[PDB]
Amino acid sequence: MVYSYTEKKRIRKDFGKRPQVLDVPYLLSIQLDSFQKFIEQDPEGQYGLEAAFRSVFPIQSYSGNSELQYVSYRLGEPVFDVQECQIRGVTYSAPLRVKLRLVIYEREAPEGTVKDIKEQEVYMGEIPLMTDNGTFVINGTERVIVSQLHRSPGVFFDSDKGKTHSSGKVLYNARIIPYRGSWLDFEFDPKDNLFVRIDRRRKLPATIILRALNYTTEQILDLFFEKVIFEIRDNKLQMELVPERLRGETASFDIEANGKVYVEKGRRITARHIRQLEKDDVKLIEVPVEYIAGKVVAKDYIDESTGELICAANMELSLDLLAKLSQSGHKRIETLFTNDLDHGPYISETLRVDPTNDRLSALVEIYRMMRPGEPPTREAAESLFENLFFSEDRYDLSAVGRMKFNRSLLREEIEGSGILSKDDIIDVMKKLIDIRNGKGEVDDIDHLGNRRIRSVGEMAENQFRVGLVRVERAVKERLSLGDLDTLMPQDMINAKPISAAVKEFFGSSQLSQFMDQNNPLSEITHKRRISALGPGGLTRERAGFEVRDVHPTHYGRVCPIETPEGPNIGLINSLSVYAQTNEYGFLETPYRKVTDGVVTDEIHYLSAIEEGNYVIAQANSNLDEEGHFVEDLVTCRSKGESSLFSRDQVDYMDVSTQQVVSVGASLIPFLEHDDANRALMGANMQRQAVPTLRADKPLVGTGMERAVAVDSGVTAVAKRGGVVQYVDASRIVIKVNEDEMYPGEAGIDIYNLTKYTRSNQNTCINQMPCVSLGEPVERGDVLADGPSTDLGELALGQNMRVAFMPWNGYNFEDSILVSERVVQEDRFTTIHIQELACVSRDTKLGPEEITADIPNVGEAALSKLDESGIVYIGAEVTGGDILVGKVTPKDVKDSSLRVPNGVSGTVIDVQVFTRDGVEKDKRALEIEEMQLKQAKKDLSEELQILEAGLFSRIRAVLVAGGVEAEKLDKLPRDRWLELGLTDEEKQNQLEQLAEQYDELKHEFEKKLEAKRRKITQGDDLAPGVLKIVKVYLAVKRRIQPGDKMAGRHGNKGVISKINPIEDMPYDENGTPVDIVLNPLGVPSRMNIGQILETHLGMAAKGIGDKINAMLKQQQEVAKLREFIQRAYDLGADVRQKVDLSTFSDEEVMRLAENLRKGMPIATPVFDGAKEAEIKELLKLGDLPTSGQIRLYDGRTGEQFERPVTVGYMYMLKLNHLVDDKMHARSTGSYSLVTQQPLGGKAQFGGQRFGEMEVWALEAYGAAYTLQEMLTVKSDDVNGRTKMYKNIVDGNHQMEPGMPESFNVLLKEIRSLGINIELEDE
Amino acid sequence: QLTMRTFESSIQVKNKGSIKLSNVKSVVNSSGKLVITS
Amino acid sequence: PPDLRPLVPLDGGRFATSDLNDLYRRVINRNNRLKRLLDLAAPDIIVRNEKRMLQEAVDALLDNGRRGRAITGSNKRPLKSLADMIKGKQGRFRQNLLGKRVDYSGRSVITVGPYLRLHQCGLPKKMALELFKPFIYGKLELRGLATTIKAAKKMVEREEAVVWDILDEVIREHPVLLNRAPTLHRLGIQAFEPVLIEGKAIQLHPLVCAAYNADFDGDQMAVHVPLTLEAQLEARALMMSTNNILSPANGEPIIVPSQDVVLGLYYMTRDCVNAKGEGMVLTGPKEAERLYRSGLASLHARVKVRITEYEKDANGELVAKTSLKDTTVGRAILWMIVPKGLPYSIVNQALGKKAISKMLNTCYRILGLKPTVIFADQIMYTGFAYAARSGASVGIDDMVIPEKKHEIISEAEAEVAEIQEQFQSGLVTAGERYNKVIDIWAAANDRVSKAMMDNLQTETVINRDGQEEKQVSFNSIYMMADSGARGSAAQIRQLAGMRGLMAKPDGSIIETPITANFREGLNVLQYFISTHGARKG
Amino acid sequence: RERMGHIELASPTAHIWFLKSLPSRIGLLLDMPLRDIERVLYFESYVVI
DNA sequence: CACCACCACGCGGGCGGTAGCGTGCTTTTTTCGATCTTCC
DNA sequence: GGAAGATCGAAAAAAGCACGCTACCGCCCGCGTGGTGGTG
RNA sequence: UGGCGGUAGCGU
Ligand SMILES: [Mg+2]
Repeated sequence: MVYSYTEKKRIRKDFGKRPQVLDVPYLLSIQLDSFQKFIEQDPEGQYGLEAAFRSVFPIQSYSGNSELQYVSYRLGEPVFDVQECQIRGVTYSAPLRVKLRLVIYEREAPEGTVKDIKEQEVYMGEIPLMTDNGTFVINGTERVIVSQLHRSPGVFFDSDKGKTHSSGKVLYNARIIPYRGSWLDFEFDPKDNLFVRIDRRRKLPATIILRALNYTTEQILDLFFEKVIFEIRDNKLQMELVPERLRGETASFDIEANGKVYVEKGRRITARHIRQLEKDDVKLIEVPVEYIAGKVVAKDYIDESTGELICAANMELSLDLLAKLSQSGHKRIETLFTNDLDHGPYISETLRVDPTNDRLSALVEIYRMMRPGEPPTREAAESLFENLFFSEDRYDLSAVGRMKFNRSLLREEIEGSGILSKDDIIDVMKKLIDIRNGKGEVDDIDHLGNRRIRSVGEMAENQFRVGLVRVERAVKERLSLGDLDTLMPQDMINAKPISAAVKEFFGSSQLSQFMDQNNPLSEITHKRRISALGPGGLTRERAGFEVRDVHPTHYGRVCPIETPEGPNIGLINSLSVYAQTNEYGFLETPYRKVTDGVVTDEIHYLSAIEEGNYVIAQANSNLDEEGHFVEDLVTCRSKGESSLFSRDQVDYMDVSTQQVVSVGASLIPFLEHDDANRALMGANMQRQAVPTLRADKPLVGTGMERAVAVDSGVTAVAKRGGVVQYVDASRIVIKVNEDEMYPGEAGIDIYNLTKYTRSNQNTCINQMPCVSLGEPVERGDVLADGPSTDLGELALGQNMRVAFMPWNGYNFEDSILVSERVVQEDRFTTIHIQELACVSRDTKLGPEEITADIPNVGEAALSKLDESGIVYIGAEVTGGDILVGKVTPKDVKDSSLRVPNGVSGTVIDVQVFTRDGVEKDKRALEIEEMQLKQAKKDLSEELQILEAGLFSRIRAVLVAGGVEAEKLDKLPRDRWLELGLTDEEKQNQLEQLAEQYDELKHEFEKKLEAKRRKITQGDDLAPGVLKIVKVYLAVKRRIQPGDKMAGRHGNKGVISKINPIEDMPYDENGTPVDIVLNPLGVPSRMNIGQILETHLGMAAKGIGDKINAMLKQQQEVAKLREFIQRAYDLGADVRQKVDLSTFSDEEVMRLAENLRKGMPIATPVFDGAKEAEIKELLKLGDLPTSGQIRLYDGRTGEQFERPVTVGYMYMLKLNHLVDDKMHARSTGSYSLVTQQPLGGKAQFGGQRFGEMEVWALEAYGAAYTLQEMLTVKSDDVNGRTKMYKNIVDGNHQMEPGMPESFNVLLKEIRSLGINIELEDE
Repeated sequence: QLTMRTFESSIQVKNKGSIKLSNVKSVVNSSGKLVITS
Repeated sequence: PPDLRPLVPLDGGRFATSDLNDLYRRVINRNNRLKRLLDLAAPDIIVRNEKRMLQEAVDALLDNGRRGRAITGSNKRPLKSLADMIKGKQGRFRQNLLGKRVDYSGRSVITVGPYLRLHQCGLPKKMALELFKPFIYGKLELRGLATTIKAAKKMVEREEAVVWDILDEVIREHPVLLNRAPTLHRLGIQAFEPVLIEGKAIQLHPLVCAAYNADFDGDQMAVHVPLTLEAQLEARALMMSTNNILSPANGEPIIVPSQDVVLGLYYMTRDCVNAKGEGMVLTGPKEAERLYRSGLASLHARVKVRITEYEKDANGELVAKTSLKDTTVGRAILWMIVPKGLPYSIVNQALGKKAISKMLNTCYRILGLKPTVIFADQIMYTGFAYAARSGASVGIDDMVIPEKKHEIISEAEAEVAEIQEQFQSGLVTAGERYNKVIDIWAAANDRVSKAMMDNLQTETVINRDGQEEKQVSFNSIYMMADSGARGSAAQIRQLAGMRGLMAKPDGSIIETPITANFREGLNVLQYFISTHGARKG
Repeated sequence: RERMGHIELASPTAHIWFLKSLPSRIGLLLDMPLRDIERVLYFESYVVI
């Protein structure tokens, strides 16, 4: 396979052994696909805006005279680009235009005749658009709408395992959760009676709903019970003998038939007698009369002679009642078949408990439960019952909801209605009864097949539907005002509800979270995040224990380790590498179909529900390259459990070893050698690393760095292939190839790299080119490196020479000893950018302005400020310095923006936003003119290319016609067009070319004018503010003691000392190590992947060192080729094959100079290098195989008694800096109510002496100290002043006084009707 | 340091010493073995 | 009063919410409407409705949402009533009376100070300067370098040279209270003597970390400055770290070596059989130290040295006894920090964690408190120094895996196959066969752990002068496990032997255990199974 | 911070704390069930004096 | 210069609607209608 | 020999749910009427 | 010159 241009620069050695069959898909596909489904036009109304419009429209007025219908919708082009939206602070959105038809019928003839049809296009708000990176730009800020893991709509049966009734009995219940509507629950009480609840309200007997459904008692008994006919023969009241009714009963009556005594009295029934009656096919059996008394009649029995009912339905029979029925002449009597364990009489008991006896009574009772206090009316009760579940406007069982409902009820139909029905409720209650009887099982609530995933598109569609129904109600009200003949559809609707709902969803939702821009890994993890804490879901406090557990169905869909450590553990998960979503919202994972033993290559995506049936093999299974498993007993999983299976019983094959883990977990080398907890911590802290000023590739990696870097939009990727026409530190111009040419286009791609722009975490975002002039490029090749990216590979940390040994207790528990060379080389130095805004508003007295001079200040203060009152760009500033000079009239008072205390840096960017109508200052004119110059430069380069082509064509025409090339080459270019040739078709084509040139110039100047007008169009602001000035300050943070640093295996720590270079341990060659780590951490925190990585790193560095030596001696290319080929060929059954014989003898030198700093190693997350491969690589580098060398003390110089582990490890600088945590206060501002010191670091505030600290002081003899904490330092203002004065004069004495908080509490209590006072006596 | 998640027909003598009985009333059976009626 | 319900300005032309003001306004509106209705001689229905609405408004002001639906403000949430500002965690009692924010306090991350004494803690210079500002002002005015206190601040914030001297003078004997965020017990806050350091991190003595339950991986501590004579006296006499030696919960000592001191003392107090300088006779511990520093004798050499030990008699003084003892060079060197009253039997052993704790307990019981503090500091210093000198390291070859473990695993597979075949025959039910499988897997894991431990503990077979000899191994993992510095039998067994049975979240035990070590490569199934227990914990 | 105010109510209103905080002080004092108490207070039934 | 557009504004309160909204915790106290009991 | 006393099971209501710290955003009436200023 | 709510993270 031929490597890409960016890959040939630095090929990473891969130690993977199992060939891959499915490439890693696009990481951000889950968001983009959902948004496309939301916004793309759909001929069928199933998803998105089209589906919402079809659900709402058409709109019918109150009277059948006029109507409004929807035809089509079109999303307009956004007014501002994504970068323009980010800079200006506006929301990236597109206008929504909808085609509406207003139809006015005939007043005289309402049968369907129409009078007027009016078509119009109306705007109904702006829909925010998702960028190419799956993010939203809301109010100029990047936001991510995470997916929500909620409960799928449908019917779910569960129970409590003895949680209630104190007896251990299970109370089964069933819930019908719709997508939009009311919740219906059927529960079993301790007394074995079925009850029904609506919206978790007061329960009612479960037969009330049946009665309200126009069902009589006889119909209910027929539906929910088996019927036995007690036909009255000449005597003995024989029945029909069904042997299945005699299973496991007490045979208190003599069972005889056909002269044979099958069973005698007092004999229990076992399988033998059941076999006997089954083989005898007995149908008529003599029955004692008393056996009738224990049964329950089924249907009402009336007397024909007297016209009166002998017996009603569903009550216990009696001797007198049966005698009266027999003497009445009813030779046929019906009864229920009820068993104590098989067919319980729950329905009959519920009916007996049920007080209602008619449909009207049941409806009235339902209305009374639903709306207490209101007068129950027949019409009101009927309307409420109809609208509860049988109306599309109130109840909506979604397509996935209907599918789950039918699957739970074992139905072959999937395309059902969105509303409930009598059959659905009857089947649900029958299933619950069967489950109670014993036939059936409860559903797993935490099962991933019972949980749905909602993405941004679904929630946006739901919010748009809410806004649409609000607008529909408004337009329904408006449409019935008459005089429709003179009104367009434009004024019928109002865009306020839709726009308000959209803004609330996209800006004020629990799932529209601030984008985490620490590094590309942070953004990737945030975008592929599933949170169960959204609206209509779980809560952080009442989550419980079971839901947070790792279900077996999480295999291949949810990362078992990537989860937050804290209150929301298990509630927030990360999508797996290969996991994707069904059309119904259920997660599915890929597998390889295994047919007749051999493993095929076709990929089937299996869901959680359907994966239980098949037996799925394992990725870590050895294959003989023929598709057959080398071992007969393969470890597989059948139904949520692991077991050994035969090689012919396997059904599916794992597609990869990274399928289980997510991207953050798969980025950790040697993960299988680390504890699960340590892997979790490493994955969590891998995305907290700030980017350094120099990206350093990981010496040991997993091969997923390229995918993470490319998929994240932090790097510039060539859209079309070609050659680098013009490379620069800020822009790249690529001349595209003729194959990818577009008609009527010059064919140049311009990439404007973002340089030093602050992120959401106040970090630095910078792009650096990695191409040169004339270098060919292809589609998908990287052109610039984003933050924490090196040559298209993710680079979160730096390679560090570490040594595992105790060093005088400076790495006691988890601390890190750092050499001074680390600070000298600025390896971990980072750049942080902070934005400060100065706001010039409109006041009642007058408008404040930004001006150069400031009252009552010296001249040196305004030295940094220009004549416009804004600090100079590039001017170094410190705490308290004036940034933007602003004054407010009272003559004026100081309101100028100042640098916060303890904040320094350099001003690198100033942005001025001016409201329309307000004059623009000199700085704003300068900024707009730089932007105009940049746009003009781009359009001008385009013009030069196009006009060069046109003039080449003109010269060719001239040389073909007049062959005056010698004269043409000595003339100004315009004269070529001005000159006229002889009168033929040549003159006509010359005139046509001149006209084309003129029209092209006109089009380009029109484009320039449009760009200039867009640049200075003028952005609006909040009501009351007329100007905004934002200043960006960039500062450099260097590594220092107290800063948090960690590896990829959860080995976090804090820098304890910056040791001098001469004091650090050194080897025989005299090279000191960079990091000293405590070995004591390894045995407890079981993360061996550290040491292995370290060893591997050493080997990698050794190889690089050798290459560097081969480069320092100016050796011939043949030796370098041979050595690099030998290094790449090292391994045992490695899938990667590198052939250096096809490198043209020049790319070899570039590869060698790239590898001279260390050959990168790719270690797959579960198919990595073994110890033998690492030892062989170390032997190739002429390093000890044990990985331990002999070190010497820097101070004393004596050799250490034992060899120590010295290698190279990837270190990460987490975003926990000591200068952001250190804080101290002696006396500052206080709260204006409680008179207590403020809280936080941004505002000068003191630490909180909480209740627990007070308890600790009380446990001591600390009495004066406690009084000092409570009164003289926090509340007592007079005490505070007296203590300050006494310390100033040198007296350490206190006056406790009276805390103000107690006075405030006393006043608050006295504000009620309660008197409280401090009595003196 | 605690936990929250919710997860004989004969008497064996291991040491050497006398045996004492407390709040016991018993009776000698047919075989002479003592059976306690407490 | 209005000041308790202020209408703060928003610096944009508008004001705050002030739900109390809104409720008062509603009550006033209802009262005024009712008064106007009464003055108009209203019919019964209208006055009844107005009175009911006024009563509801009064109830909402007194206790919003107590009876009916709570009044919703501009934020789509219930307004804060009078009762809401008294009760609850956010109420006045638990937020401004039982606990409150205090001046003269700061917060910063912690860092190990190995050079610090037991009563000392390292404080950043900037933090100390900010905290002790009034004291610096007072000292500057007393010594007369400034005329006004404004000049005092003007010398302070500019950081003149004399300001550091003043700050050093004012913190010479001024204790500071260090407290961790979870103050679970009494020892969560302790008094220390400040030592000015360069940086932004507070330096903490290692020996007090166990009292604080603090580790150096991002933890933060808060420092408070007592500013009265009484408070300084109780900080020095009650809250000082030297005073707290025994846990009030059970009386057990709280200051024990944990990680590196134990390892250093264990390495120093160990013996080989053929170390350099073995068998010589030394005049005392000083000669042993000189020989070790000169490289002539190894730290583990078994020699005979003359030592003098002091014993306490009935009258209370110390009587000396000089004798020749067979010991090691390291033990003789360590004897120089032991106080006089203690005997020599404490150091003439391997000196593990329990041995060090027992030696400290004996020193406390016999000598007192101050000698115990000095001994603890010297023990920590020596342990750190000799742990650094030892150069102990963890490597991939340290976790040796025995092949007998593989043979035992294969035999366990054979036994489980036999059990499965018996189950297929129908002679054993599912429950009993599962129990037998669990039992045999537990037995196999125990055998693997036993074989691995036997290999690890006595792997070192070294040659004496004439022939071979099997002694205690010097494997770094084994030394760490045996000395008690870090790790236990279970963790080392997981590292080198099989991980054993694992339990699925419902509580049951899976039939197939994790037969792969952490050194070896766990497959996807084993990692997925272990994630269940990890997530549960 | 210390000066308080007062409002003269046109009609008396029951204190919610002494009425709704179980056990009801007014109901216990009057020996009357709470339902009658807050159905009389909120103008739904008459009570004889 | 009576008609439209801008800002006070006033009382109003749950809002928007030709109605509901609510839906994954545990423990303690009240209470209230229904049921069995027992003696005046 | 049927209504107070005692029980009692279910329904409702109230109370609670660790500490310390860091960073960000979103919001802090209303609405829709009428008095009054501008105006074709 | 403050409060409320939501989100994410750190140390336990
Ligand atoms: Mg910690």
